[PDB]
Amino acid sequence: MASRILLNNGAKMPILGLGTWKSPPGQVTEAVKVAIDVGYRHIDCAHVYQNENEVGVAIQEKLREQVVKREELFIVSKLWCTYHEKGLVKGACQKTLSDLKLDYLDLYLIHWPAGFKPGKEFFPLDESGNVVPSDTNILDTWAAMEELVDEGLVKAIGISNFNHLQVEMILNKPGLKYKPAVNQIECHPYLTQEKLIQYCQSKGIVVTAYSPLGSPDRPWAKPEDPSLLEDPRIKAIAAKHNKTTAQVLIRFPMQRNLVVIPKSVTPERIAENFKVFDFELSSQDMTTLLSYNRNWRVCALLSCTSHKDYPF
Ligand SMILES: NC(=O)c1ccc[n+]([C@@H]2O[C@H](COP(=O)([O-])OP(=O)(O)OC[C@H]3O[C@@H](n4cnc5c(N)ncnc54)[C@H](OP(=O)(O)O)[C@@H]3O)[C@@H](O)[C@H]2O)c1
Ligand SMILES: O=C(O)COc1cc(F)ccc1C(=S)NCc1ccc(Br)cc1F
Ligand SMILES: [Br-]
Repeated sequence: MASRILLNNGAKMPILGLGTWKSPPGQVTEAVKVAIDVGYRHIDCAHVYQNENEVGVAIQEKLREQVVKREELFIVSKLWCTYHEKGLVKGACQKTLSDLKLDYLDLYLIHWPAGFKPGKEFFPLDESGNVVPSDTNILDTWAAMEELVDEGLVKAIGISNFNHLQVEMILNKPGLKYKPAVNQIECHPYLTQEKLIQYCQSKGIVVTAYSPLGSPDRPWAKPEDPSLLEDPRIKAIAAKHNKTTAQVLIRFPMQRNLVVIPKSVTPERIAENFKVFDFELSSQDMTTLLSYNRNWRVCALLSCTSHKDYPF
């Protein structure tokens, strides 16, 4: 299967990337170095993950060592919710660029549709625990994203955690200059996203699947929660193909024409997770995995559920 998918900006995006949310700052530099050494060419980043400087050390070292050329890498980051103001977007992007040791991003996403009050805190709260919104709307933030393309800071722009109506709002924007290239959403066998994926794909927007392994290290995991990696039905499909469960869970979205961004800081798993281009799930395997949908969402947040633009 081809390693890259064509975006609606004319550029090609590697269908497998390395996730970096929760990667400790003392481990992520080696994780990214190992990833690039074993073939990864796409890294998924965000300012809110608080480790872009350390990711950037790795990227810069591999560029300096001439392991890879900058043109061969596809580096993604995301505009955090407290920077959805016209006068803050460029600086937010520039801080990410500075930390990553880059002079452009391949793709910059609106991380969540909701804007929050600017300030030091990533989740500004009122005295009763509700997030404090910004009155900025997704259309004006999109215009600010378009400026970044026109200034040369980013090659593509996109969205993340946008629901169908929010994607449609962007597409219907008066005076729209650049369509979103990507919508990055949670997607795995327990949250299969058929409806949103078909909408986005019908509009030429590429979907990236986050938390493809079910984010077992998410900080709010509970003992009793469902576990993709331990699901005996998925293990059985893996065994039949002489692959690991994680490898099946990565190949699944690839065959749906999705990009997928599994996270690891374990060198052996980084390498294992990349070994997914030499086997095929059958149609029956694919439909069987789709059948496990339970609308189980790992990435959600109670404090933000009253924001006007909360997506879920
Ligand atoms: N746009 C957004 O709002 C958003 C939200 C969530 C995630 N994301 C992006 O998507 C990435 C991936 O999602 P995620 O981090 O939530 O979770 P994930 O990739 O579904 O799962 C990561 C977990 O799986 C473990 N793991 C990785 N490979 C494994 C393997 N081969 N066998 C067993 N366990 C394995 C990792 O352990 P070790 O690291 O200990 O090896 C880690 O605990 C994030 O890192 C981030 O880049 C974006
Ligand atoms: O967001 C990530 O990439 C991964 O998750 C996070 C990663 C971080 F570094 C910090 C917080 C989150 C949380 S708690 N994210 C959920 C979340 C945030 C904002 C809104 Br609007 C809704 C929502 F559900
Ligand atoms: Br949100």
